Amino acid sequence: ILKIYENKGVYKVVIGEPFPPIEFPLEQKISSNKSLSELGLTIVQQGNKVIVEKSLDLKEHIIGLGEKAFELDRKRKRYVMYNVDAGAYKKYQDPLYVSIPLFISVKDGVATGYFFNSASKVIFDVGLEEYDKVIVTIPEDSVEFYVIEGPRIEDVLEKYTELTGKPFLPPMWAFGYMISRYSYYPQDKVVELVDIMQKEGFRVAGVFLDIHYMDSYKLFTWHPYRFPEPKKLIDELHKRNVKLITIVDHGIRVDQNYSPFLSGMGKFCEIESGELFVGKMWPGTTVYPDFFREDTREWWAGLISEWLSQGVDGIWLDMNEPTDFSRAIEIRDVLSSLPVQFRDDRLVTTFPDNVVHYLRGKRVKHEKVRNAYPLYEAMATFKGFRTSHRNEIFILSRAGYAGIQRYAFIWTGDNTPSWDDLKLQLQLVLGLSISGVPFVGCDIGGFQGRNFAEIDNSMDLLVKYYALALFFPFYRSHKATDGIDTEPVFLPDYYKEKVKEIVELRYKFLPYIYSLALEASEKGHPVIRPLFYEFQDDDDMYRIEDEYMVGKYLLYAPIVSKEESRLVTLPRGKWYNYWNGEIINGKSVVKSTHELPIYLREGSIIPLEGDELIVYGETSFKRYDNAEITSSSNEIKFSREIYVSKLTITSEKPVSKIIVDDSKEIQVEKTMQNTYVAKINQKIRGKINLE
Amino acid sequence: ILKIYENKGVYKVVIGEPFPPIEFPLEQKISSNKSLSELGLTIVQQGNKVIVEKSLDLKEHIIGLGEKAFELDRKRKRYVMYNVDAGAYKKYQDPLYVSIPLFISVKDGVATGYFFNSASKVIFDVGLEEYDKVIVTIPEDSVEFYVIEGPRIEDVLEKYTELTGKPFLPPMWAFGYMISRYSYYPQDKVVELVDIMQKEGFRVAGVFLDIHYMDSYKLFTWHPYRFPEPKKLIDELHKRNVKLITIVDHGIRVDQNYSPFLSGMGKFCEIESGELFVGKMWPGTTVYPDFFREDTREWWAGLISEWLSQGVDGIWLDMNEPTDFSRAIEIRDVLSSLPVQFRDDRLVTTFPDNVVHYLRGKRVKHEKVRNAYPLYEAMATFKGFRTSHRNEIFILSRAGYAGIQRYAFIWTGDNTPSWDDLKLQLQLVLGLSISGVPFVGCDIGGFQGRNFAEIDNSMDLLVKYYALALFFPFYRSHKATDGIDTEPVFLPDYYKEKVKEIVELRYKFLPYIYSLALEASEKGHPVIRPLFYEFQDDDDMYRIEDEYMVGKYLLYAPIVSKEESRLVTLPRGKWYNYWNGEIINGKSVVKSTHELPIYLREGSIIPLEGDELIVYGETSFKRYDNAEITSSSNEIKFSREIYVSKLTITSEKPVSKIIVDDSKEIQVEKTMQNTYVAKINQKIRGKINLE
Amino acid sequence: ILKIYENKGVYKVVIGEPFPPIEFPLEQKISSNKSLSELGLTIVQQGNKVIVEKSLDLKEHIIGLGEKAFELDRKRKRYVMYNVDAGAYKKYQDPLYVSIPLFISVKDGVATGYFFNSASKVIFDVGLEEYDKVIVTIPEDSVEFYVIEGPRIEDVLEKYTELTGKPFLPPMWAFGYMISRYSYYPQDKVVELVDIMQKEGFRVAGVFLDIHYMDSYKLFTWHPYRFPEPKKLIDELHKRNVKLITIVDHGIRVDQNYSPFLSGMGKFCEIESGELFVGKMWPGTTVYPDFFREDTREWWAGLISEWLSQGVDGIWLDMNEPTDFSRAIEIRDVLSSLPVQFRDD
Repeated sequence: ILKIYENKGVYKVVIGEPFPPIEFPLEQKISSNKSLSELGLTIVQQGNKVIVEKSLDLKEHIIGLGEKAFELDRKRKRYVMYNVDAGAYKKYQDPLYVSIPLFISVKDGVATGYFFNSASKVIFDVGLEEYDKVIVTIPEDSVEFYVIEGPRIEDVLEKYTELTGKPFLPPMWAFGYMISRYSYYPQDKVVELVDIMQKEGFRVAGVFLDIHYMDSYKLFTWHPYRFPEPKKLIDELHKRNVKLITIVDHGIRVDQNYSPFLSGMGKFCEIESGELFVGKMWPGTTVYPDFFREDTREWWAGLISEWLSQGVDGIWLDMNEPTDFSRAIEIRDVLSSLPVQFRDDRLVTTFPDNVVHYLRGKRVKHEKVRNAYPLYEAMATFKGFRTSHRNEIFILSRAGYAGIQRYAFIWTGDNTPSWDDLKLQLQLVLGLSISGVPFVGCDIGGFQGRNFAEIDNSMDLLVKYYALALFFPFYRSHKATDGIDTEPVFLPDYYKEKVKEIVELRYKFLPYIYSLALEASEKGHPVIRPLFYEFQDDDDMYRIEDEYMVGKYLLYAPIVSKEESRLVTLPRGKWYNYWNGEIINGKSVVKSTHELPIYLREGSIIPLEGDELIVYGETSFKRYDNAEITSSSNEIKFSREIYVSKLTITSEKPVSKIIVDDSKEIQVEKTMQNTYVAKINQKIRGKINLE
Repeated sequence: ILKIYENKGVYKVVIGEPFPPIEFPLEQKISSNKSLSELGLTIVQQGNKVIVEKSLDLKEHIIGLGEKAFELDRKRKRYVMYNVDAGAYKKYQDPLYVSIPLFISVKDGVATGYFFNSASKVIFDVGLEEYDKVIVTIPEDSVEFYVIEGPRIEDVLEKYTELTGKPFLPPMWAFGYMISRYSYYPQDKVVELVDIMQKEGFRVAGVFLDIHYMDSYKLFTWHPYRFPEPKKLIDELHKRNVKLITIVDHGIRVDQNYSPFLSGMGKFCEIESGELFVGKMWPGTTVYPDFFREDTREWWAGLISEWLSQGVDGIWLDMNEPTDFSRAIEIRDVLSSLPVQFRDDRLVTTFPDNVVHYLRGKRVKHEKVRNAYPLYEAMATFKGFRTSHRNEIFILSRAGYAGIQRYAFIWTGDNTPSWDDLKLQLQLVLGLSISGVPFVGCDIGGFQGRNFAEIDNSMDLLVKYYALALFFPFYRSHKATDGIDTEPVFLPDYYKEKVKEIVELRYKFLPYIYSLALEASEKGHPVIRPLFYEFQDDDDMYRIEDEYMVGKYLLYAPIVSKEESRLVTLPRGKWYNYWNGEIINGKSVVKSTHELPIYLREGSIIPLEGDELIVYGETSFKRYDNAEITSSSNEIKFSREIYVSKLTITSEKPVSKIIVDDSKEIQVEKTMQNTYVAKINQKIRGKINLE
Repeated sequence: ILKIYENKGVYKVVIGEPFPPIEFPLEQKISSNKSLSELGLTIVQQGNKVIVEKSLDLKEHIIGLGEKAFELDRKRKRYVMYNVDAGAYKKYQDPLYVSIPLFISVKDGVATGYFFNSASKVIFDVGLEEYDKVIVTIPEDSVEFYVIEGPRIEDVLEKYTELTGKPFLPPMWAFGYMISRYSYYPQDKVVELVDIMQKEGFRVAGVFLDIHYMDSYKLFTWHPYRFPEPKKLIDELHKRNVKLITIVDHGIRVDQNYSPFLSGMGKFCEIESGELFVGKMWPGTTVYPDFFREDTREWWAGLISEWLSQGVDGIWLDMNEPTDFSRAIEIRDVLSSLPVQFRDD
């Protein structure tokens, strides 16, 4: 059986009788006229497997697949989609924590998307098995996938987001500077550190509490000695306008007197033979919630809601691949004596094969729906915020699947501090971003501490991390237990000042970043983007990976080496050097002039902290507070009255004066080449004219 | 800290501040005038260990230690007391399922007992480390042991039994012929087999239902297909006057919808770190009841009581060493693939070292109290019978500790059919018997089926098993799943008739056996006894192991070889050949005359089936129904009026007539040498005279 | 039984009845009016172990611990003090060759020292187990440690040095440019190299001779073919004003005709059961001097003295962790043929 449904440039191809890990609504199920051959696809059904083939041309680009430790153009590699605890991952390691079975093809400048809605171990052989083919193997007898027409990459993502879910809109503080560690404690130390940070000028949005805050790693408990007074801790942080985010794993301790274990009974994962799936995790012997069940989701939402009611501001979901250590520990117990070195097979940390779940009333094998586990956990956790009537929602997840963007931010896990990691992190967050997950980031400074030689803890590298993630949506510093203290307040003045200036610059651009976040939640456009996203028709762009676009207007080329300057590749069009005012013509390579290489595209409007505003060329932009700004000839229109402090206009033609609402004239000042400034400091009814 | 108490030939030596696995009430608490020196003991306290030394003379005998696969005189061996699933045990394998830390020394004809009340891994080095010493090592810093004065071995056992508990008095049917298998099913087959057995003349007292009757090995459940109508089965069997005994393991399946798991929550064993101890047993992933706790014992008694209420007549406790297979399975998973062979270390089936229990409110390590686990399980099960107001109690246990005789019968586990096993089983049951556990037996025909070459399933060997256990308290035929069918009804007429006659002979002696059972429950005297028990002053007796005494009057020398006759060693005194009537002088060796070599001691009274009575010499005997019979010069007195059918008097001097109550007279018919019979068939108010 | 003594800013804390690896004489003792709580310490005695705790503030610095492949400020790491042959060590590898159980705390600009006089496998958990604590675990039931007041770091070191011993004053040439290799030989090549070095303007203070100079790695012997005339070599070096330093390991070859083995008999290390501890080192099967004994030390001093009398200027003690390879070799013999990779423990 083969059915093809069409609507809005999205074709739903159904092979056999699929049982999706999650059902995505289609607001118009119209049988399509186009056939597989007109779609350029070949399909084969074999021993409980479905193979989908597509040709691959020499100049064709393949992007997506989410979190991959590889170049953005995915050709010449066989990818595996299977959520796994990657440990201290290195480049070219696969698979990782997140699985987004979506890839976009750009041929002759036209983009087309392919989304396979299966959470099983899907294989994407991109021109490896057959140099001229993309072969997708789904380890199931049935499957549903979608062909998403473009022609722009942005067009594919809008439709994809429409299909799987728009990103939730988080609070502005979720994009602030977060400090974290594994872990901060006891409670008095948490407050002491926050005080020193603030006293030295660092604006801290929130602090993350890792597993040391729990009582014997038991979820929803406070360590009796380190955190005897949770209320005191909470009020002190809130008193300092600092949010508190607490980590929450997925393992429930098999403890006779542990409430969650007793109340969750009946809603835990089982194994083929009917018993509970008992494994090993932080709290020791543990069982896991079967988040695929509606009731398990309701139970979890309740615990979360109750947990949030103490004043906790956010939830950090970890180890939710889902991960289990019983197999690893079993091996370590039997061969512990032997003086031999074990191989590091990460797949050993996934759930065993005999584990089963109940999806929509049906009993299914874990291997068929594994990757959607974190999605359902996030869903239940999001539901927990609703149950608490909490409008400001903040959820961080390590693992994910298509649709995860509806409920959480995703960070790249346990990275290793090193110069090469700077480039790796950029590929990771951009891969995730181009795959439908907009709110992403990495651990600034790297997670790994000092448990192995290949770790670089130099301070100038640390500064480069802060600078690298300058525009990442999620900006958090996190470090392992045995790692050196990486909080800015512990750095020599020389380095401390640099971090301080970088963080201040981030807050200065927060308004723009947040506006892009609103755009993401409304249209599904990613916040940070690889250059080929805005210039998909230029093949060169698919090889540029140490540069990224922030929204549609800002190009950032972070310095990812020890050099003092770097070569910057500029796409077609004109670009304005943010720091010295120079305007360069696109499709060229130039040398960076500042430590933070920022360029504005001709046709930009950028809202800055303190009601500042930068305008260059003609375009239209919607600020996060709903205020729309439009620039044309020599006029800047406002959808509604708004305050404007400092206005910066970049222009090749001189600007002698501006006129507010036809009457008042404000003094213009040339601050540098092509740069004109006007100190307005007043509300504007609806427009400004340039002369 | 050394303290010695005393009360009527029982010295209680306390080293340090002991925390016994179970507390044994000592009548008084009188202090002793004796010192260790006077008691012939040396004591040392070291690294959490207590070493107790005693000298050992060349002619000194050491007996006891319970279930040991060794000669009855224990010298020249280092014994370990640690309950363990022995698997397919062979001779000289140690340790086994039961641990009774009691040994009796017989020096210069005088017996003295030594009981160390510790359920930890106690070591009894009997003249091995030091040829002239008995060294006992208790792996604890404190300990309480008792020195029990004799001078007769029977004296020691009475005091010992007084201390640890008198054996319960079971119903007479508990000593009948029991058929069992692993397993009988479905329910219709159980009834069909019982019918054939009865139709062919075999009087079956009860049938045992092994684990196949359960639903997925879940305790207290019936297999929906094999036993869909258990109530019907129980009536079908009860209608035929056949008892039903069901096996009950100690593992509770970790199942979300399994009632016992949910109701037992809070009462299961834990590990050092606080989580539940999750292991592996028949039902798969399992937890175990912490029987050391008072509340757990109540909970268990409730389930048992409820289980007994359907009409189940007896409980068979198995795998209660306690045994666990998680370690073994862990090894098999990690090294399964290797073409390498594994060593059979039985200790791998015991509970792990991190398991803890709550004894009398105190948290203790499993290794300190392990051996008492089965004792507390039996205790709770016995309590379950009381809760059901069930007066006829029947409990079979595989493992045990001192005091187990208060609650259950013990059978020797998984023996292997073979000619050598005949001698082994005799040492096992006699060792248990001389150690305070009177109601014992072995699997007639051997448990092991055909899973390995060294198994002998010949029919004449099977017949020898039936004959060997002729007088054992517990008489049950049990066989493994893949073993040939061993029920008598499946044997060729030649062999079937032999088994039939042996079973009929057992029922003929049941009255005597049961009277000895009453004596056991009242005075703690064992039913079957090694020869040295009645003749402890003759060194020769400690080397005789293929002969045993049934009570004080009957000597049985079973044929444990293929021969047609054997050499029989007779102790001091005169002995009457039960089959040919010949009388022989003790302290001699004679050849057997019948297939079942039975001899009556001068001074015997033996009640037989159908009110028959055998009298030889002068003695006093208490029948199970309380009627006391006494024989003197030429008179047989009765404590109360009782019916008497056939009376047999063995005498070297002729007996022409007997006189009932100084009135009526009955003629005597000499049936064979020294044998005179009188068909009385009438009640006797109080006496019979011989002339 | 925990007591505290005092003397010129040095608090000696005694837990139980310690048997120090070496005794450091503390002159005018006298019991202290100070308490542990005042001293800011917590002490626990358990299963043959002593745990000493101190709080650790956010701005507090911890330095010391000797030879550690880590940042100078030691916070956030659990250190092990156990001399070990580190092999081709990399950064963040622990432990290494040297064990100095001393750490200095600098809080509010004030320094205080803590010296635990135990040569056992001492653990220094510096804000790792507990973020706000420094936990020191000594695998012994008794122990003596010292709290050394500053307030300057230099003050702490002066007192510490006063306690454990002042550094000896070596000759000025010991700080000159030394050339070495594993190894330089035969003897003519040693002189040739020194000549070229001097001719090209390099002022060489001394040359080190590694194990290739010995006869089959036997201590206090000269290789019969590589070094047939050691006297001539020493004279040539001295004529050129170059010192000669020779390496000396700690392994004595179990050789029936090897003098040091025969003369050292009675002074070697043993094992619990009473036999000699026979191991493996450069010369093959070897025994080791029990330097903890006075007679062994005297015997060794004699061999050294005799060795120095030929004109050797310095001694280079190597592999003295002490190191032994019998366990490693045992593993390599049993799993030699197995096509697997051994972990480097």
